[PDB]
Amino acid sequence: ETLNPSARIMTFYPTMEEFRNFSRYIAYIESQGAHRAGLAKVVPPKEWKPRASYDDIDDLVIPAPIQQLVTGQSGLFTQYNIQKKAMTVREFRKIANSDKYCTPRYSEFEELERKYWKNLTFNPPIYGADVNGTLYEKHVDEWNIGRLRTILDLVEEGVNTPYLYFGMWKTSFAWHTEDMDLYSINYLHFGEPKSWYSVPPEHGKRLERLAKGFFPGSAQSCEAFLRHKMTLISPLMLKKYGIPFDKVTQEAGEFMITFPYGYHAGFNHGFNCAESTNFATRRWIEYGKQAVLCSCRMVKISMDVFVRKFQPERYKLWKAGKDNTVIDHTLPTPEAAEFL
Ligand SMILES: [Cl-]
Ligand SMILES: [Zn+2]
Ligand SMILES: [Zn+2]
Repeated sequence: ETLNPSARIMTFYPTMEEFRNFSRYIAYIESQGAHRAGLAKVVPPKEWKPRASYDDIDDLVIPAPIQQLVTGQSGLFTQYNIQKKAMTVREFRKIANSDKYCTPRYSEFEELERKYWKNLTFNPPIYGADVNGTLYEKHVDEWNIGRLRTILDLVEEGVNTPYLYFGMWKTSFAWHTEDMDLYSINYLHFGEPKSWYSVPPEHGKRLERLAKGFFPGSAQSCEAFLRHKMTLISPLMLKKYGIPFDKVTQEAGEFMITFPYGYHAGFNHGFNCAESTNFATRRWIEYGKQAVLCSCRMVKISMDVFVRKFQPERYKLWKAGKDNTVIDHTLPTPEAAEFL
């Protein structure tokens, strides 16, 4: 496709008028080829804020903080989670900003990225991950992660509910695509940046083949082992084996969109808070039908409801096992037609 052939991460700056319709805007960014990178950044208008202040969240409970223990060498690592007892944002912030766990001194991102890949196996940090909740005020109607109102609402597992992530320096998310190969939206509420790596959906099978070659025991035990979210592969290792990828830094007040079958990984620069959920478009339905799921082991959605409503003509063929549709990763969502 002639739209974003380079498959690079695109950044969008919608106006207040453009921003109001979430689904229409996702269709627009696809028309521009954003989905080819597997990840896109959306900077909201300056006037828009999801909450007036974050000064009242000190006693918010993180029910399951996880100590992230990383094992490995030469750019290949396995991350093990150790669940710790519940803690408040106040206690978490104290640990995150402490001498033991704070961000190192650095000039450029390249320097901090080097410190991360050099030290990720030392001094395990605590990630205040998967907190059920939202930091959005009730009246916020634009890009409200708690209520995006996409076709995924036809489901109601709990993949439509928002989650909070309290990060600290060196906390990481391993290589993975979304459950059922869905889209995701991530908003960084406040704090230090979050760095991301992405592999374009058209090259995802190459990452999987690499990952299978490196962890053959894990591959034998589960076809979809990358869904366990424990595998960390450095950009140098990707470059060495010709896996195309891109990187981007998300700063406080910016949105990241992940696209169906877009593999992503990354880390937190320091104390911060992000809000995340999954969503869908008509384009996702085929990805949902073809997704390879964790067999050992997990989030599974019955596609029946989506095929009946959006592909009635293919329902009989698909239930009989005769729907041999091949996904073209470069094609935009049908809703994008108005922009094409
Ligand atoms: Cl705070
Ligand atoms: Zn994700
Ligand atoms: Zn598994």
